[PDB]
Amino acid sequence: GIHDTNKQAQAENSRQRFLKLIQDYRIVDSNYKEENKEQAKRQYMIIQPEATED
Amino acid sequence: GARYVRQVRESDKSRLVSLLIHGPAGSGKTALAAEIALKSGFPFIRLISPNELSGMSESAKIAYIDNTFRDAYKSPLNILVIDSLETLVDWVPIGPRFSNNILQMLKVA
Ligand SMILES: Nc1ncnc2c1ncn2[C@@H]1O[C@H](COP(=O)(O)OP(=O)(O)OP(=O)(O)O)[C@@H](O)[C@H]1O
Repeated sequence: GIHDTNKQAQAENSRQRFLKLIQDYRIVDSNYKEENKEQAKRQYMIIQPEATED
Repeated sequence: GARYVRQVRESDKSRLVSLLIHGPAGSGKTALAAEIALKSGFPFIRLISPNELSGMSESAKIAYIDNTFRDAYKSPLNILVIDSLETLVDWVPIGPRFSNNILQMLKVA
């Protein structure tokens, strides 16, 4: 699209939308990482099942 | 502390007295214990502290502790200081995990 303004506009719109998608992906990933930490803290912050074998 | 020291010195029936010294971390406990022990002025004074035990094996620990109690049964007036019990027994709250044998040895001693 280097030589046609309309083609360049189309390319830029695609770039914008793809960037937004990337942002959505990042947000989902971060939220999930933050949630996986809390469950991990939940499970072992307490007295535990009776001791293992050896 | 001085009162208790005199009480053990004099009495004929009370042949063993044990004390607990407890408080928040950093309050400065061992200093008090040591000062009492020094000023008491008995013939026979020993200390059990984690510092001496670094690097040894478990059997070694139980041997050492047994020795340190056995040797105190001469010399008819005696004083022992045990420092920081919980770290001697390997406490960590996550499990919790710790060494049961050492705990028993101390309990029976
Ligand atoms: N009034 C006091 N009585 C006892 N110790 C004191 C006093 N004032 C200052 N100290 C200082 O306290 C220190 C010894 O404290 P101690 O070793 O009992 O600390 P601690 O709380 O047992 O340590 P930790 O919690 O790490 O086991 C020395 O530096 C001593 O000079």
